[PDB]
Amino acid sequence: AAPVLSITNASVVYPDGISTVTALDSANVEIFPGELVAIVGESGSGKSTLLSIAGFLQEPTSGTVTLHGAEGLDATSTRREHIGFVFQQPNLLGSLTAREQLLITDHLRGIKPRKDRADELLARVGLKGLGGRRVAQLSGGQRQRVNIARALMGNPQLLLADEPTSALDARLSKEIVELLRDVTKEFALATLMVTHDRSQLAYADRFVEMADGKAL
Amino acid sequence: AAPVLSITNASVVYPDGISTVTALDSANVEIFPGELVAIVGESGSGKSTLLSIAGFLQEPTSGTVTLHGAEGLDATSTRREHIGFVFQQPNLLGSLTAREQLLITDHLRGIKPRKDRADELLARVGLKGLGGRRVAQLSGGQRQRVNIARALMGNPQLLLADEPTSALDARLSKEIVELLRDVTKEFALATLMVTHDRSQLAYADRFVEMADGKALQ
Amino acid sequence: MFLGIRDIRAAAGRFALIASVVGLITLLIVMLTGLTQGLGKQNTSAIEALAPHSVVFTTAGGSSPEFTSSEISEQQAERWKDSTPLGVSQTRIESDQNANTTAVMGLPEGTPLPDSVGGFIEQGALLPAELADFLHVRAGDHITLGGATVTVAGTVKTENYSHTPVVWVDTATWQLVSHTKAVGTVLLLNQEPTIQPQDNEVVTDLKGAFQAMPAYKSERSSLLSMQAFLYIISALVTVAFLTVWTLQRTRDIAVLAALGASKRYLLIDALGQAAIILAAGVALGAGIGALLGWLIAGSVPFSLGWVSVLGPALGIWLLGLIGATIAVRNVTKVDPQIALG
Amino acid sequence: MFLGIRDIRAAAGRFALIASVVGLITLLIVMLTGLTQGLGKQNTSAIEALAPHSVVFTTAGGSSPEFTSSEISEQQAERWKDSTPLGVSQTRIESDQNANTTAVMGLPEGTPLPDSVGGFIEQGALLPAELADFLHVRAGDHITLGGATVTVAGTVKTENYSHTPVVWVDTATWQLVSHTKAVGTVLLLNQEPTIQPQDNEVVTDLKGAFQAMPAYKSERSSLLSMQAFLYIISALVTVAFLTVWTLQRTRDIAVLAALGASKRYLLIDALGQAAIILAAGVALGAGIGALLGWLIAGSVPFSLGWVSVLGPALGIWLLGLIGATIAVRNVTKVDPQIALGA
Ligand code: MNR
Repeated sequence: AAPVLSITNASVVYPDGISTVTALDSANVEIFPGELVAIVGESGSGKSTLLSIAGFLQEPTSGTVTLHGAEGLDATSTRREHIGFVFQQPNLLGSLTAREQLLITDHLRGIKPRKDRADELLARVGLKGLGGRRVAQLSGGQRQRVNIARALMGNPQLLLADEPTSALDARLSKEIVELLRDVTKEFALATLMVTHDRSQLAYADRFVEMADGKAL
Repeated sequence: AAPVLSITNASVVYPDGISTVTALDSANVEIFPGELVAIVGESGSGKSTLLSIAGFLQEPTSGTVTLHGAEGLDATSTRREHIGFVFQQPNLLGSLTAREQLLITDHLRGIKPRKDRADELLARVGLKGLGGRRVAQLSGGQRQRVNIARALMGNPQLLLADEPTSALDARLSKEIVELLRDVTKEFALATLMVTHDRSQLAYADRFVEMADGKALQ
Repeated sequence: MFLGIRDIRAAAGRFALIASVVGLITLLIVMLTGLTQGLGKQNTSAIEALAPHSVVFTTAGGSSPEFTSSEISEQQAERWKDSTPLGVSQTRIESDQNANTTAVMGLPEGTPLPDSVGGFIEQGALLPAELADFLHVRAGDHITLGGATVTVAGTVKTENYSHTPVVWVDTATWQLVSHTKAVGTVLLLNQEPTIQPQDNEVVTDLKGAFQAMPAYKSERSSLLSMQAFLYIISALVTVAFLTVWTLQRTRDIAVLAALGASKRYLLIDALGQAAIILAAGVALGAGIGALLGWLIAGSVPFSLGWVSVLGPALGIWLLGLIGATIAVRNVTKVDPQIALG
Repeated sequence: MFLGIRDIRAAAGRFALIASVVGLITLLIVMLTGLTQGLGKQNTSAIEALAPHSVVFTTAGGSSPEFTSSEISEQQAERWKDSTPLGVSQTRIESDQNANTTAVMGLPEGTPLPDSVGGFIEQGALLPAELADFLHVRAGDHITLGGATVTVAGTVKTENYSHTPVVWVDTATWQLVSHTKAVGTVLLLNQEPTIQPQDNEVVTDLKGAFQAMPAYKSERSSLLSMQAFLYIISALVTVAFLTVWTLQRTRDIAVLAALGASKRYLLIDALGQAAIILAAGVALGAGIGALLGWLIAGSVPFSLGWVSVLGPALGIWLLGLIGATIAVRNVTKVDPQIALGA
């Protein structure tokens, strides 16, 4: 009955070239365990900026972000132990195999890589047996599926998806959202999902719409 | 009544890893001078594949794509002489200045780069007296504005725009689509413009809706 | 270190070129190192074997001492107590069957020779074993030494002075062969000198005695400077390659950074990859180096030990690690937002 | 060259590092080149000056001829007619005030010396001027040469044999200094060899006559081998570095490719950039090379001309261009679709 993430009155100001630009403007968002929260809006409204704040990829220029259970930890240490990332591009490391793309997170976390866990999670994403495939043997959907699984390898409490259906057709993109929500429910994850395909709102528990860095 | 571009029954199948994928399935599109043809549809519907086809970046696995006035040329000679690319990301070369982003196209065409034209175009795109700026000193809207200007240096006949408002707030993205329409009309360009922002269709003379690689015609 | 090692597996091509460059440079350095120590022993092995504490010279016009111009008078020998005269000359040796030029060292009769050389100074000339075989001469046969007939007292091993083997003769014979009234060319002191030297005398250490040899300093110096540039070139090559190379990995490093990889982890990965590559190159260079050197040691003077192959090898590898940290410094500044692009 | 040259102007740092590596390697090569040629004349300059066509040696046990072991008996000298006896020895020279070791060459009395050296063979010893200054000996002063007191007949120019200056003497005096009844060690022939040699005799051309010098082959060979490795290292450094570098530009090359730039344009662009980088490095390295060498040539033997600095420099530059084409081969194989996405 406790929130995982709380973004209170946050704003971001990047030096856009010679001038400055307010990317995010007084964002207020709170996610609970088992919620799928979408963030809708046109391209450039501040969706990604809010996501990057939720992942401690940049401190807000004003306002506070609290991930409970990670109080007293620097920004980098917060990402490693509590947050799974589903980047817009699969961001698979070229020289590693499907299973190795889960294991390297175990390694950077300082634990003996778990092959069986990796195989179960790859199977949980419908890639059972494909642990040995390299990136060249993975389709667009398959890489995105390996990406989700990696976010799940460290068993985080915050799952951040950045338009993970942007290069997939209607069929494949539906599957990823169904998968994302199904995993969100099964493992009591708190998930932010940025999306521009409003056809996927039906699978979110709720959603925020954003314009000019202000949420509604 | 005479088209610049004729995409007729064009299909594209890339090797999606082990299998193949029909990324575009029998698309039929035609663009005449003075038209701003928008292509709407969700991300992953086949807009960019149709774009790439239109920009002679890759031949279709089946069906034919014709640009009139440039028949009998290989893929690369067609792009250098009759097409302008407004890439999704500005794709500015890092070591060049704003004006040099345009002049370098003139150099790769074999003509002594004309600085006057490079400044006139920079002004038309509203960047007068900024030709000296380097990319580090250009904001998001400005880089995109240089991109348009570079596409115009060669006086193209086909102007392709790949979601050129993807990283711009509502205010700036209006100016850019206004600039595209205004430049299209003023230079009698044939412009295809892929776009996900359905609020911008108003600026287009026509629009094509797309779903799963098929044009809803 | 996880990603770094498998980057090496999956792209062995790119690394083969750079490791080969490091391997060639280390091979050249190892072979140049062996050659400079070999030439140094070609010039100094005899004097070094005798192991004197100080060495007294004689000069003219207050110039720097030269083994080619120093003479010790009989009075000079009685002045320095606890000291023996060493005569050093080079001249032609001629037998009935063959001939050559050789170095002649003369010491007072009965002085024990170093175990490197063994035996003791006998009446007549003691020939190097290789030299006696060349001339078809046996112990007891007459030979022409510097225009004088001398009896071969026996065979000995070879030590060298100025790229020539040393023929050992009694102080009397050396005077006849070098046509001098002096008792020697220098004075060897094994104990610490307890006398203050004269206007024309000069005390020198064993090292400085080598610098009094004409070819030695002027050729070992040029060879040493060549080695210094080579070590420097290796470091710069690695730094140049590794700066450009680590820039190639920024994207993969950014993904790991976004995932939560610490700065230490990324720095260890990058440095680990360089260390493996540099290790490979240096091992192959020193391996091939020692082999070619051992294969050539018979034709060219080449000293081949463990320290002369692995000393420079470890030096180059450690220079690479220092260079690599310089080149990898920028792995901790990579903004993780590069992955969201 | 448009994109390539401006990459250099705006990011001179990274290119300075690699250009330094090319310059250092050339610097080392230029001085090693000059030093190897300097030592070659340090070993051969005197015999070259005499310029014989063929040279007849004497051997023992059918071994390779050696300057340290040859003597010609006077009848052997009469056999080969139209021949001149050359006596070559090294021994100690001692003046009233100083002494040193030098080479002594002996020829028959009255024979004119080569125009390289000039003068004539006189009874006595003709000294190099620089040696006479060191020894404080004037024309008419007595010197001890190999245990024999002879008067300095005059000064001449300086030639070298086995890292020693050559003192020129008559055949008779050389026999006294070298303690031999032979009339010489070799025979200089200015004409075509028309006499057949005995089993124990061996005729050689001027080049092969240098093999009979002890130090020459075994040290010039080692320097040449060192020089050969250096050229290979240069080629590999450029190939290694330039492959990774062109792989860095894939994105910018793709954009120019996407715009329509021909393959020749991108490849000419790339090699233009490489050629300029390589040119800068070699020029800067070879400049410092000639400078350091001229500054050192007084203390260490170093032969310095235009061909001995620019020959190797031009060779390296051509090696680099061949290497660069091997590295830039993939600039024309880049698909422009890379610009459409990230
Ligand atoms: C001014 C002094 C000298 C300089 C400078 C010099 C410069 C260099 C040099 C520079 C990079 C290298 C490599 C070098 C290497 C050699 N060198 Mn070196 N050398 N070097 C000599 C004086 C000098 N070298 C002398 C003297 C001999 C023997 C002469 C003779 O026997 O006829 C010799 C001979 C040799 C030999 C032959 C050894 C053998 O045959 O056993 C080698 C190898």
